[PDB]
Amino acid sequence: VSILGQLKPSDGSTKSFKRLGRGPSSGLGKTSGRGQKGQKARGKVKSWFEGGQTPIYKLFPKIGFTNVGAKPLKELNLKRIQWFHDKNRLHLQPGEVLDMNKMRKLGLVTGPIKYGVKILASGKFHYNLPIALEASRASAKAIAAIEKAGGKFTARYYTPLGLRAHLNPQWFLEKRGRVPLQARPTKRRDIDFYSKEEKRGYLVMEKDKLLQDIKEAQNK
Amino acid sequence: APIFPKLEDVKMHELIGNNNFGKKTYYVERSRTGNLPVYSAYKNGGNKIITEIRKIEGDVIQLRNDLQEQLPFIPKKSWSVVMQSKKIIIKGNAVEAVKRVLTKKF
Amino acid sequence: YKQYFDSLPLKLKSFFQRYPPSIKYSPVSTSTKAINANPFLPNKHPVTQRFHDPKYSLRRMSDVYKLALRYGVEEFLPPIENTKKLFFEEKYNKKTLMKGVLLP
Amino acid sequence: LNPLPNAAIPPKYALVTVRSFPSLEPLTFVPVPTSTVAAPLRRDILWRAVVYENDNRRVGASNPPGRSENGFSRRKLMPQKGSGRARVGDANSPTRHNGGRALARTAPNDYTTELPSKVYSMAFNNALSHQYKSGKLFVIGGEKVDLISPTPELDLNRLDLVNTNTVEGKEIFEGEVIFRKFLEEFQLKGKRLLFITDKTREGLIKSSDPYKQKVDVIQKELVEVNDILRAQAVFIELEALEYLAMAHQKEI
Amino acid sequence: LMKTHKGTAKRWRRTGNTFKRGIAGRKHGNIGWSHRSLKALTGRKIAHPAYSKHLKRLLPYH
Amino acid sequence: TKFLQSKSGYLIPDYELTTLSTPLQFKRYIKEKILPSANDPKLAYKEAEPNAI
RNA sequence: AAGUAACUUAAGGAUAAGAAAUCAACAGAGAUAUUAUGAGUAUUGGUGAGAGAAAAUAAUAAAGGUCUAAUAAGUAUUAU
RNA sequence: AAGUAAUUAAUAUUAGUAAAACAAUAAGUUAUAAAUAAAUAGAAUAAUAUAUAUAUAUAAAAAAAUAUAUAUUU
RNA sequence: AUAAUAAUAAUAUGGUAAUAGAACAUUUAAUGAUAAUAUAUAUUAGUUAUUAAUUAAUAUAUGUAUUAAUUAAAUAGAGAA
Ligand SMILES: [Mg+2]
Ligand SMILES: [Mg+2]
Ligand SMILES: [Mg+2]
Ligand SMILES: [Mg+2]
Ligand SMILES: [Mg+2]
Ligand SMILES: [Mg+2]
Ligand SMILES: [Mg+2]
Ligand SMILES: [Mg+2]
Ligand SMILES: [Mg+2]
Ligand SMILES: [Mg+2]
Ligand SMILES: [Mg+2]
Ligand SMILES: [Mg+2]
Ligand SMILES: [Mg+2]
Ligand SMILES: [Mg+2]
Ligand SMILES: [Mg+2]
Ligand SMILES: [Mg+2]
Ligand SMILES: [Mg+2]
Repeated sequence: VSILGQLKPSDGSTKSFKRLGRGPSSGLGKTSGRGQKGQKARGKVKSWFEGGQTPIYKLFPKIGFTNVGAKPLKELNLKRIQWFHDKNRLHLQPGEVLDMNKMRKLGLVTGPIKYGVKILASGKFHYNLPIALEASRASAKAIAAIEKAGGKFTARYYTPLGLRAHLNPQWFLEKRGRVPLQARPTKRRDIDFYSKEEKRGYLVMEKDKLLQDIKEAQNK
Repeated sequence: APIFPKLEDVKMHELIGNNNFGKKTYYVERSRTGNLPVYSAYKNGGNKIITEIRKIEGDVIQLRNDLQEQLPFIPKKSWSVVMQSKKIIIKGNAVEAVKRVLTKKF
Repeated sequence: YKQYFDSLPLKLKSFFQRYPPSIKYSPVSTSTKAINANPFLPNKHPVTQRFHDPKYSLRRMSDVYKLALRYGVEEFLPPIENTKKLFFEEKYNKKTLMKGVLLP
Repeated sequence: LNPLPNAAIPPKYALVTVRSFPSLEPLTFVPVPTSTVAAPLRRDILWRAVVYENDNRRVGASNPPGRSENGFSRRKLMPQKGSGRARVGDANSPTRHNGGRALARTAPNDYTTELPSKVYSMAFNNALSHQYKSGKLFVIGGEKVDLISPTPELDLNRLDLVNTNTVEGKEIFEGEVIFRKFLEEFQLKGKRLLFITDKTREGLIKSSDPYKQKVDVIQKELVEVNDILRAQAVFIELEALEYLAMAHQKEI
Repeated sequence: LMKTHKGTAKRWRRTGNTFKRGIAGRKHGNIGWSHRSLKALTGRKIAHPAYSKHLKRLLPYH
Repeated sequence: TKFLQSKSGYLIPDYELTTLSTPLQFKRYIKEKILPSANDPKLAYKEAEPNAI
């Protein structure tokens, strides 16, 4: 005979749903688990209705603000990169840098990279890779570990569109026959960050034109 | 590259019912990314830790016995082999030890 | 060559049909009655002396220009000098940074 | 000294015989991988696939009228007190015999459940493996592959009957007769059959139509787990089987 | 679909598998009291387990 | 195996063919499965009632 | 609750909308409609009850652009 | 003649896959790091906390709190 | 190192509100032998620790169980309005 008339679920998968209002010996008899006679017995009071006392969403003062200007980077630890390298998944030709796009391709970072990647230092001891990295930013300790390894980090600015283009340049080419140009940092805070040598920002490390233009304006 | 290879290149030992894989022998296949299928699992609301071992081909009982022999420090009781899906559950977070034991062959 | 031309996107092809490249259209605003009147610029009507809105509204013009850039057919389109829009690499290069960027 | 003594490498290829259609004649072996055609028969996975498919299939046309749907007036039939009878509102109440249903469903009732794609693929493989084990998986081909024994003169390598549409002498036609002869030969007249084609074999389905109640001709893309398992003997094209294997292979 | 209680979201913020909140009784009438004693009320506070379930129900996407 | 099938009149399943590595094994299989059913038609395997005795 | 029920009026096989005085952010897109994600996010509330976008990416979709206007004044804008 | 359905959220059990999962058109959701109102900050300088990370504070420690580290990442 | 059944020793087995676990009847969908010597329904008397089903007799229908079993589900069980 066909298997189709002899298939069961795996043991522990299914259950019988508790069926109310269906006789006394059932257990869930006349009252059907409701108790006896109150508002909850025949009607609806809200779960978090605290009775009339000042509730736990009212006693306490409202705290903080939502920074809409915030753009949370996805964190990538050096440890994970090292592990990838050990596994022989970190496929890089000599000279080619491990950029955010490259990380995504490899599966170092996974899921949607909306705003960027920060490189943190959770396995800085056993990190020994002389490859060059490039991300939104890195932790100071992580940077130091990279330097020790014989590597080279560069914090690179990416607007959300610019980041997207970096991650998936072929899509833009398919759609429009042209990948979009990478934007300059318009914001003051961003400019300041990438102008820091301590952060290994690209504007100082590559000696950018924007920074020079700003200096000229300041002079004049 | 080809899903079904040609009749010439396939050896006799590669076929089913050859080399006696069913009788008292086993295999433990690695994951897609290429790691040992041994996992911590935090059941009953983080209260019950257990170590699960997946992707076992062939005789699971024999494999379990071999692992017990390798790791005498874990008790005999705490080795629940669920037969429907063929995976062997251990009580503690004994993942790393299991991996160490398996690596040399699988 | 003809087949390659035909293979061009629709909007661009339509533009070429109705404003062909044999006519050297003006860089500056002109009379609306003129033959060389640029469809991207606002041309003045000679009787009423009112600036007519561009024959190709600004979005459409921009799309046409981007299509031309894609297929390398820019110079056959009439000039977009006195329309304030720049595009892509030329825009990037020629622009001055904002006062806020240079002088916070 | 020896850590895992009984460790070993599993077998990876099962031979399926490639046949000519009208008469199921062995032309070649073809080694299909063990994962497709000889997986361990996990019933639970198979069950999951079947139930999900059944749920997807659901029409869900149950449409009993609730007290709103039901078409009485909203008027109070008897005044609250001073009637000498029980309290009543409008005539639509579930309590009364002509009134609408309590907790009434309303079509279209969506019964669609979800399954992970990998689980579904595994189930598909598993069903196929079970069929192979039973001896109910007839792979027909020989066009692409290199043969051992040559194809017969009156058979053909694809899954189809010749000159089915031709019908000159009598109302009876040849493809139907051939099919009947085939059924008679392999002792599967009343048995359920499942012809998994690659491309649309119009002549085959015409031949089948007499035995439409038991014979189900399906494409490579539209074939189901249910269809495979219900079948008493599946007749799959080699190319179609390859395609299915490719579809439901575990990715690496 | 379900939605967050906005007042509760304003009052409470996530901290791993709990919620943190501000202290009550430090907005006026602070003069006269001891400053050291008052310093107890300046910081934050983790949710009491009694109302944890309520908080979860209020904030389904936290 | 094809020759054996042709002479026999019966079909040896694909899985069986894959499994059995010798002519002797094939013969043994035949003796086990097909032969008794051929001898006695009431003893034969029925599809609708697979767990028959 | 809700611009809902209702009443009233007027049209067509559909109507409505529609080729940016639109979005966006120094990079760019490049019409309107419907759905999915974005997102119960920003936003807002006797800051209670509760209400809640857009950009962007996907589908569905059709050839989707095209002049018919001598380029628009009691109009934009302002106060209320 | 009475605990039903839809859209959601949180738990549990099993099953699939697993440092990834779902989805494969891209995009997204969850996980992979803990914090903080928020900010350009973020886990052993030579090992278990006596080290480190964050918030308060600070020259830097200490101090409260939570988190991170003892062939193989969870 | 399991499951079923059976022994021995021990402890436990009243229960409203409530919580948890396990079954059965009914109806539909998927798979599905069989047959008037059969099946279904009813009555009566037996049987099985028994809301259930089964045996026999009797009656009426039907050339026949969407039947046993496993799953999926429910307008799934009424002395209480
Ligand atoms: Mg009770
Ligand atoms: Mg009371
Ligand atoms: Mg009562
Ligand atoms: Mg009560
Ligand atoms: Mg279901
Ligand atoms: Mg005190
Ligand atoms: Mg309103
Ligand atoms: Mg219209
Ligand atoms: Mg509204
Ligand atoms: Mg105008
Ligand atoms: Mg105007
Ligand atoms: Mg006004
Ligand atoms: Mg400070
Ligand atoms: Mg009791
Ligand atoms: Mg009922
Ligand atoms: Mg009754
Ligand atoms: Mg009763």
